[PDB]
Amino acid sequence: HAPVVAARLRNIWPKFPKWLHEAPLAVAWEVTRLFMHCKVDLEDESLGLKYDPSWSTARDVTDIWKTLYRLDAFRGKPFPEKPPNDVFVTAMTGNFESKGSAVVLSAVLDYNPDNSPTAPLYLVKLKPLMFEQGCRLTRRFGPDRFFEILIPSPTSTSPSVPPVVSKQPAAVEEVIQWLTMGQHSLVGRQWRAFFAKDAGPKPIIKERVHFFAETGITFRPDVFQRTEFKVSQMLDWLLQLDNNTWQPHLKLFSRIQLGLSKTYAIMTLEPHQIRHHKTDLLSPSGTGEVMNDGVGRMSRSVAKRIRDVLGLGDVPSAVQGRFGSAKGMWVIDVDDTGDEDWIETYPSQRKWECDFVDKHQRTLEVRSVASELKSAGLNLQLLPVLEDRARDKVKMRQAIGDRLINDLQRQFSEQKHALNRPVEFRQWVYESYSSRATRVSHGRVPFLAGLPDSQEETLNFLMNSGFDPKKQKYLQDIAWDLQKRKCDTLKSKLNIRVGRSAYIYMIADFWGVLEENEVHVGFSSKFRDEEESFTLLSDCDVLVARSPAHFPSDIQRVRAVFKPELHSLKDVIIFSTKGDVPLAKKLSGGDYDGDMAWVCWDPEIVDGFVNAEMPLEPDLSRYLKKDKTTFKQLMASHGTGSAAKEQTTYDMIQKSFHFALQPNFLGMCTNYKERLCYINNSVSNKPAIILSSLVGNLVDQSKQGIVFNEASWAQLRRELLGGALSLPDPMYKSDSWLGRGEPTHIIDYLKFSIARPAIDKELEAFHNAMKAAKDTEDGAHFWDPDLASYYTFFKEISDKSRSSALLFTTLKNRIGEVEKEYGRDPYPVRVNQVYEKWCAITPSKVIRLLELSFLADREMNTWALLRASTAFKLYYHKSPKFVWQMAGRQLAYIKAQMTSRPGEGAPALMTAFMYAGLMPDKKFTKQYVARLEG
Amino acid sequence: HAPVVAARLRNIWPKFPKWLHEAPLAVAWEVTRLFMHCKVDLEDESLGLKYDPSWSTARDVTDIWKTLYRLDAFRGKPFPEKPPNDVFVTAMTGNFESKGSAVVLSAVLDYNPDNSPTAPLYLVKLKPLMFEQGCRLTRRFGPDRFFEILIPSPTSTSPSVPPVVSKQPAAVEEVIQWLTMGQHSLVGRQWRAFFAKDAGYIIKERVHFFAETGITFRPDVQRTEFKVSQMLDWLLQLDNNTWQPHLKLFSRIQLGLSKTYAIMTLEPHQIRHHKTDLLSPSGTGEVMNDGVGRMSRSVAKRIRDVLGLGDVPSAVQGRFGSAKGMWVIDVDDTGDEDWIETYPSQRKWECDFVDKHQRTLEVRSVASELKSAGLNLQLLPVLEDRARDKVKMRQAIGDRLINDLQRQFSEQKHALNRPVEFRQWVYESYSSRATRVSHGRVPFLAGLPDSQEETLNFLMNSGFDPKKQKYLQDIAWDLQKRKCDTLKSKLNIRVGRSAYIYMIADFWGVLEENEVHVGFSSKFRDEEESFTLLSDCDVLVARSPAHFPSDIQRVRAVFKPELHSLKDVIIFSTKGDVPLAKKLSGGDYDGDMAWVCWDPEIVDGFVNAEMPLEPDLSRYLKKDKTTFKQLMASHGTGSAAKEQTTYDMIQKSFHFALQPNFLGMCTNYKERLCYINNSVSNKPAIILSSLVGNLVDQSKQGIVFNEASWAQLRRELLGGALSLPDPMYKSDSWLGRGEPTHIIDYLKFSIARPAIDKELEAFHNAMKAAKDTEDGAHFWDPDLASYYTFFKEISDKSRSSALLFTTLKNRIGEVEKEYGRDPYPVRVNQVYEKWCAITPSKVIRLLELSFLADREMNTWALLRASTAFKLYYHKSPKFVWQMAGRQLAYIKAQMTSRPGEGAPALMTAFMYAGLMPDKKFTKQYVARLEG
Ligand SMILES: [Mg+2]
Ligand SMILES: [Mg+2]
Repeated sequence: HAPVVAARLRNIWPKFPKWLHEAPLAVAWEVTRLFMHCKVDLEDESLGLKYDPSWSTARDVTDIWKTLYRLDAFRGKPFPEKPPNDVFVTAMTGNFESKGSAVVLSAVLDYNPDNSPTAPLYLVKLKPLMFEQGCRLTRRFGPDRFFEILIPSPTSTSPSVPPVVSKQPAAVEEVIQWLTMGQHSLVGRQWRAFFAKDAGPKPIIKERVHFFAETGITFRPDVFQRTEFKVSQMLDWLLQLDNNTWQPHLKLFSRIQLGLSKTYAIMTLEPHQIRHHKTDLLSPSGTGEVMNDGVGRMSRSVAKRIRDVLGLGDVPSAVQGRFGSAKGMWVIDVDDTGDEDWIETYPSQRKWECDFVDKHQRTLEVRSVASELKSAGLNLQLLPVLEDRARDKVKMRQAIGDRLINDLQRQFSEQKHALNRPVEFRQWVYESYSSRATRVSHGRVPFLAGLPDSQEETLNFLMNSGFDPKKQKYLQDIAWDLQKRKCDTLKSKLNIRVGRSAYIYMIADFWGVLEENEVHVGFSSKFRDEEESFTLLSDCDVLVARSPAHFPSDIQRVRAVFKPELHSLKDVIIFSTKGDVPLAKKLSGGDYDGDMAWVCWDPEIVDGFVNAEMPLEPDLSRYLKKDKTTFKQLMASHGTGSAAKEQTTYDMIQKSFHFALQPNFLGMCTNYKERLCYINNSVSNKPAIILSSLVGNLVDQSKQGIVFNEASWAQLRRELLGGALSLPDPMYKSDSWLGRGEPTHIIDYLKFSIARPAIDKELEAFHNAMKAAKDTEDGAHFWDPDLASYYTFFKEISDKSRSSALLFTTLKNRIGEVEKEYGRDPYPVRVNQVYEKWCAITPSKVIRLLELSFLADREMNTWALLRASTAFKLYYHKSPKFVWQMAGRQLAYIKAQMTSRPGEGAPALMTAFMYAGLMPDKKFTKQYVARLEG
Repeated sequence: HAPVVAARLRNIWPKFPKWLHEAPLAVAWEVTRLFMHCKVDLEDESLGLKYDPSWSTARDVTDIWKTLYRLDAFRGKPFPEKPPNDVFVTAMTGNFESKGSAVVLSAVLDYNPDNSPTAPLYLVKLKPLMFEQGCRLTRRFGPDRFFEILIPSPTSTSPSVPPVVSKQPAAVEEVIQWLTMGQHSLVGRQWRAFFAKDAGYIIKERVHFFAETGITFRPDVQRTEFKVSQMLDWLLQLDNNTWQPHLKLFSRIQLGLSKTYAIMTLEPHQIRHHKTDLLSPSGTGEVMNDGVGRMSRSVAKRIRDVLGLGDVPSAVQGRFGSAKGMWVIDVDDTGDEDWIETYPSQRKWECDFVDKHQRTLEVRSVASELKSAGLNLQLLPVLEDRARDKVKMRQAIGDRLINDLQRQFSEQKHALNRPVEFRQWVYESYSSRATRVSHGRVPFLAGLPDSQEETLNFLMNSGFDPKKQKYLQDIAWDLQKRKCDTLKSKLNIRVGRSAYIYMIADFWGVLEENEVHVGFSSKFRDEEESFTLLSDCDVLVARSPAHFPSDIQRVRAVFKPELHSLKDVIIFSTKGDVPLAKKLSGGDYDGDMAWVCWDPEIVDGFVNAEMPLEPDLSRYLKKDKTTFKQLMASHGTGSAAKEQTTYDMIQKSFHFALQPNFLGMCTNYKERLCYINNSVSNKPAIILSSLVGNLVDQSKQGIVFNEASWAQLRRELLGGALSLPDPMYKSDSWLGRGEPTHIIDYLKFSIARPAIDKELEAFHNAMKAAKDTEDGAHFWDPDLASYYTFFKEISDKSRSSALLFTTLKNRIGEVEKEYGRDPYPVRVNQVYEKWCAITPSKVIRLLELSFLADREMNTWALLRASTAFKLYYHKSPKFVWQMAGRQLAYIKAQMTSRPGEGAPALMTAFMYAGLMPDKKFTKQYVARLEG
């Protein structure tokens, strides 16, 4: 209770008018969206609202917007963005649920740029209805009963946050109280907060908050759509609270995320089909150490059901999932020769005490599956530890630079060779980037004005109509904008490719075949590395790591040993359950609940590496303070019985929100450590070991109830290190070397001595080159006489003209006006505005032939061809980007028309849909070129 | 000798003029491939000879005949097949070799339809110059010194053979004598015969000649005179191999002719000749690695390098000096030195390995990624013979087949319901990639692709729907009907978990006797399941064909981590009494592939039989073991004696190679008798299996087996005499008394046929769908009359465009009538040409767009297409689609376009040809469509 805030925090939500009370939920949502967007008051008695019965039977939101919009006070604009039909229909008529998909209600709040109280404080924008995979909780209670927002973090220091908040210490407590203390009215439902978490110049970080529709004007009581139901009951259903009062309440709150986890429901197992183990697999040496933390077995038939319901090409050996209170990985049991369904759970997987009685507690839900692997490369954060652990550091660093030079050289040579033939460049462009998901989503290649959205898609669209990247400069320009952007990425990220490396799910050996420093890695298919291929790993040393590696010991060198017993387990890496300490825990305190290891079998990288033992970590208890307060201790303030328990549940939500919304120091302490280790050039001295241990403890902050605030951070740097004082940014944060003399630090050296010269050298190759193209014949020009085809045709006519003539003059004039418009807000919207003026350039008997009005799509007429070519003749000069962006599409048609030859096959006019479904045939390319080359 | 036949063959070959002794060998070819076709001769007179040149410096062909025909001349329908430029260039300027390819001189002889005696007997046609992979012999002596012909076999037997030869018994000796006794003049060279064998593909035999001299050669002891006897002595180092049976020695000549890639020449210190093979550990003395040896890892990387393979191959089939067989990477090789070994069982003659060409590794083939083999019908009788429960075996195979049949019929019918899906199915139903590669586009006949399948996709890609447009519906139907025929004629048992795999022997002592190791180079996919290797299961292995009950064996797949690096080969134990390979129809490790099957249903019921007690067939099978040394005894000693002995061996061995092949005949008899007996394990079956097994090695075993022997065998051990009928399953229908009882009969006629016929009833019930079910699919499409209606509207206030439109309709009508009225593609073209001939101030300039080099991209072509459609969709649907399909598709794609719903794409013919349907798009897109 500040109050300052309030009154601000009014009144934050859009009102729900009486004329709109006959819903339905989806209409209410999407109509409210048109009103907020157009800036139209929903409690306006000047507009004569109303309620279109027709909206009730609507299957396209555009129908409940063209209403409307109409009215005159809606124009505007167009948009909102608009929910897809299939989504809208599901929300309207399919229960907010389409197979596995939930319809999602979401909003983003940004600080009100306004001011004074009684202005809101937050502006709310409602997202369009959308599909996202469901979760336990939306399958149990209905997707329509869940609402999520992104909201500016109230403890965000700083400086672009309103004064009103935080120069008024605690009302951080007022914001949370607003969030949690009562219900929020939105679109005729009563929403109550039950979860908060971090989100999925310098902006204010937002936190994601989840609300449950406890009631609304359509619900009904109760005990004993759609029935009233409290958040305390919902969470009791999820967590079986009666049996979990012993738990620290912050930790218990953190388990709510397991009901929100986006997962595929696979199958419900019978009780007799479930094996709950009372004990984990423990260290053989008596350390009491858990050797299979987060991992269990499943039967083979269970894994086949997962292939089945998910539609996988193959039975997966392991999956990341949930099952009642159990969370982690399940791996097929290699000893299963039966065909009966079963699964097991271990104490380390079970996050609360669950009776596993209702079918939703006994349903296997899949988050992700072990899939075919792809090369990982080397991230620059691994480098300092790799260098630290090198038997010889000068050679390590010479080698890593050579590798980066070579890989770069290698990717340039392949690009420039492929460029020499359209079939080959198309194949290279296709392989460089996946567009299939975009294509599946739109039922076509999406266009911005006259060309595809995507640069890659633009290249192939144009080459498929006969343009040549070595002949047309525009194709050339894009081809190298692309190679530039990729150089930028390499110097920023230093993602040096290492062909023999992959991220692989870690699994523990239940079967007792791997000795302590042995790992088993078999692949589901051929893993290719330039000249060499692998279906498995055997008799070689490998490096394993989890990202991020901080301690010198966070990367380990071990022996890859293929065990025939584990032959069936593919695309996972199995660690021994022998020894004192599981290998997983040595890899940055990891485990087997979904962790993936960086696995590297590259000889040059593996062979110079020397293992370090675990660090003696410091006691940080003075700075890191765990709140261990249990649900039982919170309930003692209210007493005993159902009302006591209900209020305790809400206490837990409120205290845990107050915890979740505190600043994240993980990021801050990680950056300090980056900076400190950089200046010291050491990842193994005492300060380095202290900070690595620090950030290691902050990773589990949320479920450990670790309190760590600003005063404690300062105290810890004061007492154990620095340099309150900002440490300078590493030099490698800048684009050019701003250091003194030669780079000494390995990242500076790799970015500045190696990558930057090599890039600029590789770019001096084809600017050279440009330049070498006047008329060697080759080279690459903007001009193409083929595309002035219709121009010259109608100028001849035009001559000759009378008055075609006049038509042709207006045309050139209008194009000129629109190029001027192109010369002068987000980018795609502005381009569209110009595209629309472009399309508005419109024309007995000559106009009828140019117009072909029997075609519903204007942009397929002969006029569009003429307009495109005239614009080309006039502007290929001059404004090359203007012409291609507006008319790319018809330039392509003209090109395919013009290059066609009698008796040399037929050009194909493909529908947008049918075109999106084809891919380059790599065998064709390869075989066709092979015959071209004798 | 033999009175006639001579001189009824002493010209045969041109006929090599004054006068063209000059100008490169290629030029000559090639020119003497013109008196050949078409005519002229020797021999003149008229009209002008010798020189051009270029000719004597050309780079085409092509040309040359462009000198030609002065002449005038012929004028003989200017068409010889014609050698490719790069080939001709190589033969002209590149030594007949580039770099791995040899230029090949070949001809085909057919019997002279003429007669009597002074006429040739053979007509010879010279093939155009061509590239083929070289061999040891062309690399050593030059591809230009070798000439090969196909020649009718003088011992066939019969009917369509000239009189002329047999019934003049033993002029078969006269033909061979002609072939071998002396030199043959051809294009200015003197060719001598040194090898004969059966053809690569009245049966003809392939004969090989070597240019011993010619009017460009030079004395000794381009280039130099050299005898066939010297060339063979270089190859086989005859001095040290006189101990060999001369037929077997002759057989080894094939090793010099084997088409191989030269990889690298190893130094002497890098070669390891073992004096002994790996022998049975039981003391049987059996060779356990027959035909196989190890190579170092660096050698195998050199093979990947020079062959441009994507990976190091674990094993290769090759030659190396006298050694023939497989070489496998030594898994124990941790060095990087080049080495190879040879074994007695690999070495086919005593070789010093001195010459670089005796020490060059030559690759015939390499172990490559595997694909599914399925089950060959020939294996079924033995699978059934060895079934623990034959009733259950037969039932599973039929169930397997019924299910496959119903699956593939239901999949076509389902795919039909969505154009993305039907396009995918159509694409997967037949491969068009090679046609597309060859043409640089999809070939069209008139207005539509050549191919029905390509037509379906072309039309669907512009927006037509096979459930809506009857034209597409009729084609799809036609394809299934057509597929049904093929199924009835081609019984197919489908088995995903099987492959043919190169057999290799375990040099490393890790596999127990009934264990095999199989690792794959990549994922071997079978519908629901994938394998990168085989472990902990039983597998069946066999070599095709399997004859004896024991020719298929069930063994244990055990993955040995020591052998993990060996991929796409199967490794057999070198323990036990007898090598597994030998049990697989007398096989070995020199290139044999095993049928490997790990399908549980097929493996499970199988019970191993032991090796059969084979009968003594000495009386019928007669081995001539006469050695080269015994042949040489009739001439004496020294170089002259040796030379004539070599020619002796060619003559004698030609006489042996040209005798009828009974392997085929005895194999057919066995199939027919075992079918009648419904037994592959009774006494006549064992006798016939043992017979054909002995006939496989006939050539290098010098086994003589003629008609008298075959008839005596049949008489004594069998058998009619008497022609066995064909098995019922060689006829298309069952005819056939009652129910099929033979397993193949049962599967074909009792299982497959009733399923196929139940499916020809499904389609025919849907033919009568039909009337006006509103679906129905129709020929009518108002989209396709687009331009028609547009121009009738303009022609209404005509005045003028009316007249233009009236001529158009008229001329289309004339061409429709022409379509109503040789071969097929030629006639269609004629009509297409008249159709394209239908051609048109400002309106005609807009319709014509003459700046377009391709007429058929005109707005007029669109107008012509739709007015033809409007006027004829009803009456002559095939006419309009055949002529105008192309533009009907353009119209459809234009019409069907909607603003803000994406852009149609005008693809070039070439760029369209290089795209395939994306299976993942199909699959993901429909998944989204279905909620
Ligand atoms: Mg974990
Ligand atoms: Mg063999």
